[PDB]
Amino acid sequence: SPIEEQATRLLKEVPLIDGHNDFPYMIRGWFRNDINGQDAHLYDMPIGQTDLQRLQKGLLGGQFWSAFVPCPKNPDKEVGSLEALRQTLQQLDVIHRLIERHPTILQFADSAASIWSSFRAGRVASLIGIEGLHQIADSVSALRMLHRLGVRYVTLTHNCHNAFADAATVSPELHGGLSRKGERLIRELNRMGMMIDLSHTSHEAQTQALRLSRAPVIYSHSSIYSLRAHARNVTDENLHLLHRNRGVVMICFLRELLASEADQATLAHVIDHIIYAGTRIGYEHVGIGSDFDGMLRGPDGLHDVSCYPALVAGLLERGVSEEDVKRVMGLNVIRVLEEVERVAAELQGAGEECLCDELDEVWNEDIKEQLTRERERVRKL
Amino acid sequence: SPIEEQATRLLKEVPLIDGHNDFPYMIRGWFRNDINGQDAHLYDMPIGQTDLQRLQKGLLGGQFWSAFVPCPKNPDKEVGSLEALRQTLQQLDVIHRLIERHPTILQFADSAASIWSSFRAGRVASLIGIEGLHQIADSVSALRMLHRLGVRYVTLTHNCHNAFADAATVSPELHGGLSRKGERLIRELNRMGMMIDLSHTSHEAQTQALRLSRAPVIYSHSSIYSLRAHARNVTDENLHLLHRNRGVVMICFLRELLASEADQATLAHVIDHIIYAGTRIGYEHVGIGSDFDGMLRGPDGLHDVSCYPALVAGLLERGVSEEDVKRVMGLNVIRVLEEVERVAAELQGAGEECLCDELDEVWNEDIKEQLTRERERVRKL
Ligand SMILES: [Cl-]
Ligand SMILES: [Cl-]
Ligand code: NI
Ligand code: NI
Ligand code: NI
Ligand code: NI
Repeated sequence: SPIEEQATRLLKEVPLIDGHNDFPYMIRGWFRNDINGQDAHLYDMPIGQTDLQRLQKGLLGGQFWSAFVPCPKNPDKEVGSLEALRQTLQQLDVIHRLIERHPTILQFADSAASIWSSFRAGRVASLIGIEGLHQIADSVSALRMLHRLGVRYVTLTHNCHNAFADAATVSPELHGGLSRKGERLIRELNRMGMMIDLSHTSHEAQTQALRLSRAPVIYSHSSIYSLRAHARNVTDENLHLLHRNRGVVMICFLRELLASEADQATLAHVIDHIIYAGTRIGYEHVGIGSDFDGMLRGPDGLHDVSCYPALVAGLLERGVSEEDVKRVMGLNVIRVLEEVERVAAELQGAGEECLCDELDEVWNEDIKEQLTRERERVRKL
Repeated sequence: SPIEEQATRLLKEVPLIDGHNDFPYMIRGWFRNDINGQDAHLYDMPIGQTDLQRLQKGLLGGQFWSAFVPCPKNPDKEVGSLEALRQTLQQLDVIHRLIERHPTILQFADSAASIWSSFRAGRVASLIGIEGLHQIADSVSALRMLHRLGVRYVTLTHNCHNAFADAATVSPELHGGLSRKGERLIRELNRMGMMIDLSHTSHEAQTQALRLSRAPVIYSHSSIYSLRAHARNVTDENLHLLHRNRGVVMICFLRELLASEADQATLAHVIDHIIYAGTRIGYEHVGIGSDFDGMLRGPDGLHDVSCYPALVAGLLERGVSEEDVKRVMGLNVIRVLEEVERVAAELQGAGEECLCDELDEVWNEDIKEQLTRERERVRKL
């Protein structure tokens, strides 16, 4: 077919960068983060929608691998929050070990330049994101260390309210959008060069974040509200604010978010959602955010990671121009990460002050007086 | 003086690399990790033995900055252990922010090559270590992420027993040296390229670690037992095993470890301890591990970080040859870090399997059967 060869050519010209895949949590469920002597299984998995053979087959250019851990359910809230931080480092560790053990397929990337150099070499550009601010355990210091470990976006919530923002699927509302801490964290996320992700957050939390953010944000895996009304989808109001923010909505393959009856969902619905957003706010603000391995079953035509060439061919079939299809594939999400890094370099270059944690006093006034007296003795030598 | 100009020349030829300084914990005590608009104080501190002006004055070539947090004292042991992990990321964060905010003085280094390139530029080579395995919260995954954040040595204990090894100052003994987990961790530390530190560990834990380790280890801040008997000092038995291991004992300035009466301690005692070790196991296995800012007061002649030229001049005065003085200053600790990296590259290059954590089952057998059934449906398409 001439349309299939056009899709294959496009997939080789520019990287298709997917916004969210929970394959690291499947490794946690199945192998319990023990991948020693499991290459045969990692290439041909007995479960799920992702493995290293099907990842090659679908011609995927890049991937934001999710380092998700569940919302804490412990009665002791201190332990649950701290347990989420330890589990986050376990998931970041298995993502790094997965990339390092398969250097012919996967290559780590943390920037626009590293995505391209990975794509030139024929590798899947492997980026990292965390799915919820419950993962940092109220520590902005920890968040900066997660950035240093290679995390490049942060979903503000999952399916639970935290100290910073409101989740979409939980009622009643706690903060009514962002908290006062959340507003300060937006500045710190812009300063450090962390990409803001607004999937799983409430409509009011999106509206506030889009007006307050100085860098462009993403929806790593969310769909359109007008076509299918759901708390997880993006309203026409927030789509307009995403345009002004210069962000990208990466369309989700979740069957619940594409249609009212889940088993009726298809590839055509995903294309309808991409075209809706591309028509109304332009094709430079739409992306692909599968959420593969965050679901049991996918839509008809997008059952696993090998099906990306069908999506690219489907968009070209509807009359979306090559330049616009390339934008939806990856050029848009590259631009946002590029602009997030430029905004961070500007704010750091202008010596903007970082956000410090609420740290307890460790020394009493007796200890401080001994130390000051001791310093003045050294001055008198 | 001709001996002072000889010391100054040596300090410019090769970097004096100190094994342990707790200036990051002083920033935690004094500023509470909030150094915004505190440059004047960071250059001229009202407390302690370290600041950025005196650091320049002493002509220090490199420094292993301690990311120490105290042993957990909570009745709930789970919270205390997890709290230590969060505090570790806070201390690593303030060390990184300290280095980045003063790029003319400090430059981050994580290898032998990065130490030299930092020293060519006229910067203090800023490395990182953690003072105790209580800091990782029983997570080997976390430890690998600490390595990725720039930690290059790990003290096995502080003043508390942990799941891996016995501390020196605590009785009764728990494991009697290393635990069965501790023995496995030695292999993993050698594999990842993490330098083992045996300061604060019991005599039996040292003996076992020195025989079991495949890479050379250090004592980041410990002194000689024969000259002054203390649980924290190194015995003649362990000094001999350090020679076979090819490690380095970095001599401590703690007044308790140099003499029986603390106020009698001096620079001459530190030189006696260096010469003792250098005479018996050779000068290629001795270093300098001040422990500045881990004490209120230092010895007479080594009151703060500006006093390193007096130590170099003092060694030359006793008749230690220039080549041997250069070894004690930094060449030895560079070699160990170089050999730790070569051993790691060999073991990783020979595909040695990494140590995985005891992770809980998250999915029940019902969830796994749904996933396998779902996979076979996709296979039949
Ligand atoms: Cl699932
Ligand atoms: Cl103190
Ligand atoms: Ni997810
Ligand atoms: Ni999700
Ligand atoms: Ni210390
Ligand atoms: Ni110490």
